[PDB]
Amino acid sequence: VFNASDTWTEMLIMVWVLGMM
Amino acid sequence: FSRIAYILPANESFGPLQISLGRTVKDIFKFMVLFIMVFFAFMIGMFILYSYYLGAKVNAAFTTVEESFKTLFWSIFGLSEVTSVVLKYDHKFIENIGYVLYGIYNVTMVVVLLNMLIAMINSSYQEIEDDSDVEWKFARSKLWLSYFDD
Amino acid sequence: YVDWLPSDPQIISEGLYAIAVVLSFSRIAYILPANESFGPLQISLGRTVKDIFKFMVLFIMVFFAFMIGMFILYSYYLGAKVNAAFTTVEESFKTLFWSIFGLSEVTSVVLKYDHKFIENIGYVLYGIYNVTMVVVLLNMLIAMINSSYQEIEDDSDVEWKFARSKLWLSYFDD
Repeated sequence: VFNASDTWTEMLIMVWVLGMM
Repeated sequence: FSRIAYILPANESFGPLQISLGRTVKDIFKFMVLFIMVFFAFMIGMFILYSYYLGAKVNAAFTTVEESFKTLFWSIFGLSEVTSVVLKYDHKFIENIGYVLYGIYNVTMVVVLLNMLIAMINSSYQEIEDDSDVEWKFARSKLWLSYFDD
Repeated sequence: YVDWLPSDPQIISEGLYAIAVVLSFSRIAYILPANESFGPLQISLGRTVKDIFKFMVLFIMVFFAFMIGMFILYSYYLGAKVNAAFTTVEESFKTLFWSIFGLSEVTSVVLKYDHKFIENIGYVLYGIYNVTMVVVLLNMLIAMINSSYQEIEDDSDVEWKFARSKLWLSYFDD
């Protein structure tokens, strides 16, 4: 949600979903 | 004007009405909590989808969070229109994504939640019977018992 | 190297991102039944979904049946109706889906060429679809759900206990 409204956040979300997988 | 409920249950043919009203309100509280959960879930996705279209839709739709709340609230009653999904830039892919998302929200949320509510209310009714008179008597007892002391 | 497109991977990325967001926000059902006042709710929800699956299959059967006829009726009217209605299959799906909720309009049947006969045929067909499908299928669904409820009673606590048991039993081993 924080990334939704107005680079680091993108990579953090990617790392989180990689951990889920 | 809504505060009249104090002097309503003293009468005969109106007590059980009020009592079952309160009962069903207390029951549908939890269904309201789950429905706002799914509402939030759909509305965040809908605000992220059309976040980068300022002035590209037909109507003033899906531009800010306040407008998303407006449309997703007023569509529960059939008062909002489907034309709130059409675009002006071609981008046919995003257009189909939005049609699909809006439709699936509509069907799922509205239909399944309504049928759950009514079937579970008939459930919660069919188990408790014949004591509505008792509950109305208890309420009316509290009512004209509070007038004695001072 | 130096010193807005029709089909760009950026828009596709955003569009898939939206579906992924909605799915992850819907994934909260794992940590829902652990609480007290919320288990039986989820359990009856799953039960009614599994029940209405078959009603959905029959409803899409009749939907297909009506929509093929409606696409054959106005197949030879390209630019003759009032609105952009009943011209291609995608548009037929659109109107027949969005009329289930009262969001589609009746003016999606009026023509511009006179052909009064085909106009009445279309009004009759659209009306009879509306009445039959919507009303009879909804009343069947609700009466049969109250049926499937009235036979099974007092074990909702049991089912919620079984679900919650699976839930915090999966946390022990590893």
